[PDB]
Amino acid sequence: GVGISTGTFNNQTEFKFLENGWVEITANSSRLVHLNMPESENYKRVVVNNMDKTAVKGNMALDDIHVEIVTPWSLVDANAWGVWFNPGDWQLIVNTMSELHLVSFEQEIFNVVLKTVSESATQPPTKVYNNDLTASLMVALDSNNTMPFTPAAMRSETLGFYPWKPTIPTPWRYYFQWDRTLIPSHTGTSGTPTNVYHGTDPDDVQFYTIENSVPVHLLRTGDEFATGTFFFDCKPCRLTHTWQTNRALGLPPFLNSLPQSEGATNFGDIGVQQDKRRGVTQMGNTDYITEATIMRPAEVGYSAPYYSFEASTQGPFKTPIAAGDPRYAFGRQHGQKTTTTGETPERFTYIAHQDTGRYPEGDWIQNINFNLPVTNDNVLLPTDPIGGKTGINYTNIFNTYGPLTALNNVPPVYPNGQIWDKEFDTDLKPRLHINAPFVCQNNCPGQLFVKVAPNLTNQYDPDASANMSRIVTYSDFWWKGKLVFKAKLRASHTWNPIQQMSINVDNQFNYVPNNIGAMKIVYEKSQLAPRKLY
Amino acid sequence: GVGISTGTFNNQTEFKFLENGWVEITANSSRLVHLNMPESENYKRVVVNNMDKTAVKGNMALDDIHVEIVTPWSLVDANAWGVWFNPGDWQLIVNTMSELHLVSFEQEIFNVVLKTVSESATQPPTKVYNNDLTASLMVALDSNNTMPFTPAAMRSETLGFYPWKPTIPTPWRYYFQWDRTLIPSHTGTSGTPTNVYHGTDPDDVQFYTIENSVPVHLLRTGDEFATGTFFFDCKPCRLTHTWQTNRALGLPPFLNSLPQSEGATNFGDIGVQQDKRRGVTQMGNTDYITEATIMRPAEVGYSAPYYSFEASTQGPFKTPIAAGDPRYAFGRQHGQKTTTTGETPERFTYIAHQDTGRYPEGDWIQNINFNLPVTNDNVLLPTDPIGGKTGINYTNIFNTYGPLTALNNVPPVYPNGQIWDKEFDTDLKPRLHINAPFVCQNNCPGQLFVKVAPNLTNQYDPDASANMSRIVTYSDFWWKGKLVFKAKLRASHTWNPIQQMSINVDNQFNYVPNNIGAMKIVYEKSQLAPRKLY
Amino acid sequence: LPPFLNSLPQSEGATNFGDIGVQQDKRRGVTQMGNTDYITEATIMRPAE
Amino acid sequence: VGYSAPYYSFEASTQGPFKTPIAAGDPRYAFGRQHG
Amino acid sequence: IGGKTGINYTNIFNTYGPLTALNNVPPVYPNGQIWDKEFDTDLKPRLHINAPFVCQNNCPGQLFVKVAPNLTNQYDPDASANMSRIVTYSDFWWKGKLVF
Amino acid sequence: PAAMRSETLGFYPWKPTIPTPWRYYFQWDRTLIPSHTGTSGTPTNVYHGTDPDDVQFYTIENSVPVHLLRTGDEFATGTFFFDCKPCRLTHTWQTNRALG
Amino acid sequence: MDKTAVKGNMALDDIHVEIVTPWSLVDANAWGVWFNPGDWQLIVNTMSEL
Repeated sequence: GVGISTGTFNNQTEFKFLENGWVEITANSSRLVHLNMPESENYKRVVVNNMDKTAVKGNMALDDIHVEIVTPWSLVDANAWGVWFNPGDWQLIVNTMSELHLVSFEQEIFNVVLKTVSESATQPPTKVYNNDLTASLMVALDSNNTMPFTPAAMRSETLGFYPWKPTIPTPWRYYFQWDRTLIPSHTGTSGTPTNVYHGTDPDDVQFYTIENSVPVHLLRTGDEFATGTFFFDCKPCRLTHTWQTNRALGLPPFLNSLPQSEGATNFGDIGVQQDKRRGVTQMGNTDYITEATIMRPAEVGYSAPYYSFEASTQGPFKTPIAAGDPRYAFGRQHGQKTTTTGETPERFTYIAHQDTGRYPEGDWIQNINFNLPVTNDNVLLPTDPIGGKTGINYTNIFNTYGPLTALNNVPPVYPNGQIWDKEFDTDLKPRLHINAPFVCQNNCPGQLFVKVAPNLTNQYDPDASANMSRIVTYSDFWWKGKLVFKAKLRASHTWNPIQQMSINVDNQFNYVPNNIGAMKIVYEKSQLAPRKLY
Repeated sequence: GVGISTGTFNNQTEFKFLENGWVEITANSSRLVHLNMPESENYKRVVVNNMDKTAVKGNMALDDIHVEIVTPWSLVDANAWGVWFNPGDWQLIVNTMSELHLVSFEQEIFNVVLKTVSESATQPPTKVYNNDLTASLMVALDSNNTMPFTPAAMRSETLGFYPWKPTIPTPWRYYFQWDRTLIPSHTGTSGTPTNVYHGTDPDDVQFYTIENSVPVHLLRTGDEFATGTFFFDCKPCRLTHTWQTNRALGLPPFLNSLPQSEGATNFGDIGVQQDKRRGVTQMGNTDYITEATIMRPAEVGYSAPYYSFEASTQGPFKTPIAAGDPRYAFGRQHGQKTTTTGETPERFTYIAHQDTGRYPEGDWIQNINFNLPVTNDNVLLPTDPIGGKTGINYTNIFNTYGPLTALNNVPPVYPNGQIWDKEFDTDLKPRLHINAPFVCQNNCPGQLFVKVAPNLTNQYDPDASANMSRIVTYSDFWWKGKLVFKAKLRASHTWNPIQQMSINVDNQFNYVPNNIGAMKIVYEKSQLAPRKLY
Repeated sequence: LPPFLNSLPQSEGATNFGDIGVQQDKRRGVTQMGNTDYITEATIMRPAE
Repeated sequence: VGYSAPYYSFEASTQGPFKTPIAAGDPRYAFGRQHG
Repeated sequence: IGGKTGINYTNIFNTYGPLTALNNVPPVYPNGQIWDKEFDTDLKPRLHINAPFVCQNNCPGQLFVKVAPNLTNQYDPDASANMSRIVTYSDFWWKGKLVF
Repeated sequence: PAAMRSETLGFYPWKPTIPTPWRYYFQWDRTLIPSHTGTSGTPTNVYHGTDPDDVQFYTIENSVPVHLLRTGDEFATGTFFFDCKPCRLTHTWQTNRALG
Repeated sequence: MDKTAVKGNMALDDIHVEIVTPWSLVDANAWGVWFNPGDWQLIVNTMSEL
């Protein structure tokens, strides 16, 4: 079946309007993947140590020591908005829909090709490329999710973001258990602190192998491989933002005095002594009913320790937060001006709100007796130092998460954000994930692994440390996916128009190529349109 | 039926999504109309003369002389976008739809009320208002369009634009035939030019009366009046704009030389001698194939005489144009800051494009022999004077309308634009109307006329020039309409996002009221989204 | 729709004209002359020609 | 039968000048080798 | 006109109107175009100067060809470089049928 | 249409031909003011740039399904039926001076 | 511009912008692609409308 294609190229996205403001978005995405022979046909357990870095009292956060099992397989990840939608599409989705539902997903590998490089060592010397018509491309689709979940979006290693630009899969590797101790220290810290990699705990050792836990298919040119259709089990993602804070929840105080002429200084006036007002308060002490005192239903948002690093058996790690900022570093293949030189990533900090965010500088604590103006001794301000440290206040320690905490889930981040994420297999689970807006609880699509089957030479001896020598082979194959969403059309509820993504005299050139054909994909806001929270 | 309401107030707009990217927009609009007794119960033929103004050699365009028949009836006009949609709605329609179809229209008059004012001439003196429970409000709906078509949008005299602000109908009046001569003159013109109103031509006299050609209903409080549903016969209005001009129609010339490094000065190069190129030209003379010479299918847009005033039996009038600018003057009730003082209208010049527009300064004409660089004697430029006038060039006279003229229809102008317009009853008709995007050819909704029936006093004598004296009466009544459109949802066809109406840190306050409750409705662009013309 | 006359005649007479009663540049209505604020019977916008 | 139009008239719009097209009676065809 | 020695009213002149009769473009063998797509404007040209046949609503779709990228063993998406590919080219037969 | 730049398929059955590189216009602003040999001072001639509102970057990959044909493969279009008026192969000669 | 910069060389204006695609177009829209001289004679000589 050499002279016959086994698939079709399709990179169109279709919006099929169903019944009652609900539409069905079908994002088709296909690409040409380039894959090289494994640098090593073996599984390696590799340790990464960098104490020297962390050895510098004050450089703890720069800790990279970990252990990973390097597999001879590559992973074809497409989990990132940039892989399915282009700027124009994102505008549409983001501007006219009000919520998105992730529905199904399927992939296929067609028109497989395997070539061979001959080093025609003549003069220059030359180099030749030929077709190995009988060579095979190994494919494995871990449907039962046996293998560790390794989303490539976290290291900006997904498939390209341009339909017309060949891409490639990423070398697959996963974490291996290890013990490590690193004790905090600042510039002044005396003597060498404790910084040591202890090793591996036998009881947590898990050496995974694809061969052993997943059936492998060998695809020759004539062959093709197709995944079935997976249907997710995720909650709907919203494309609306709330803005209210406890200070804007409920019936505003009745103004007994209203302005009588336009004017920035023409304010209205409640017109009632702060301690002779009616209403509800949760302060059994005072008779003071103020906008900061009046009782609200619950609390929109919470406060958490900032730049807090906790430690467990593998080392320190930043205490994650649900507030509002992700920082995305990437490049060339996923945005970053294509013609850009050097090897410095491009990046952005997607800022998302005032929906649950906090201004620490505005926080403060007072003595139960109240008694204002409050005395310095009865107030702990975000200015008074903790532990004697000049740069540490109670807020860095503070946590106001509790039974009344209201909160929203992560918004979509085009085009660098991950789309769906697998849930933790713990008995109690995170009320949300910080990395993706969609989390398949029970079932998530299985990972797809590719690998160029070993093209041996006439000389091969299993019983020899040597290192099998094989014909230089590589494979190019097309990949095609289909991600289906279900979305609801938004409606206008206010008299005033609203936030909409548009092209300006300023963005204009972030959506077109240049005289050299350089390109780039700029990030974009996703939940632009207020929604009444209460 | 005095103590019982006869209608419901509804000012909601509903979008009902049907099948296949088509939605049904139902704009409901109801309002409280205030109506006063006729200043005169009679029909008057009134002449308006202002020669003194036009008598000033050079002030011809300021000619207002006309004759009109003043009727004792008021007209309830709702034909203007501002009456049916608010800013938020217009954004939705304009941003997500790709074409609009005017479908049906119906009105109703309910909860009629008639009051009487008593001048309690005590001290101040006082004033009293009472209910005339047996008084009637006269209503007439000219279904057969017997009466002259007088759209109130042309003089900014529609119903209000705010649901919560009582409005009023406009005194109805229509043109009466008259003869008038006014001869052009400029400041220097010598002797008094000819400026005279000749009178009326018996053969064109048409004195229209509602009583005589329309059935009138008398509505007392308990009564209510409802129009049936009219279905228009109009072409679809587009919500997309084209941008191509003959210079951008077709296969661009093949560049034999392309840039090799980014750079504003790194241009591509056709790479072929202008007279040794292949292609098609409509210039049988030259061998010059240039972007301004190469042959295009037809012509996008045309050129017409500018600030041309033509004259017919009623006087001078500006020669109308289909190009791209309307100027809208209005106020208080239809936009203009509500609290604004004085009596100076608010206004704007809706600029709409580069779709068919022309830059006269760029036009020029040359001798058939061609022969360039062209000699002054073989070129008439938009600079060389015509008729000796320093400020007149051939372009002011010029007209390039013909068999190849491509062209689009008027876009919607929110909120001051008229919605539909009646077609001329001439054997040959305008390929379009400059005042509205929708033109019912055969059938247009009939005009609705209101009038407070005469509340006579005990003293009334028909046979006396006097002037019937009647009890001071006035009526308030609610009006409610329903305009239905059918629209298609737009799709993304380019890789780049597109123009979208949005709220900025700049418009923000054009969509909210002030501390005094002042309000205003700012105009907005309607066909924002390119469409491939060819 | 003819312009609304704010002043109407009060006695028969060939010279008893009505009067729009509004400054030519402070009137409301539609014009196709993006320059001026002059809305005159020769300036006001008409459907077609 | 027929009409008269401005000759060697170039009009201008947002992309530049362009010859005012005509319906009269002449097209000029430049080509080569592969098409004659 | 305008003082120009080489400009007369005719160069300005236009006598197109309600009584203008006129015919469409004739076929030009063998260099003329056959059919042309109509402008998507609300008002359209009474004719096209480039072809005698104009499909109003529907015109045949354009056919685009392109040699798929024949990569070499060395290819790196994340590099400004400029993908290097094996020099490839294609020959193929085309066959059409136009019916009048 | 490639006929406007004489870039169609060959005209001889027995002579291999080739397709043309596809390219299309992109919106741009440009001013050029008329002038004749005598015109004084440098006239206005400038390319202003691109208007964001008329930007349309088209991609085949993104808006058309692509087929990959290997030797053994073949591709066929269906039959399109035009909607055009008849073209005449007759000429009229009368002018107002010969009517009636 | 240099070309058009020559007062009197306006018609020789070529400035434009184009998007160069990596695709080629197979155009057959031209009489010469479908009929040869002999055929054109026949059509043109004996038919009255096409």
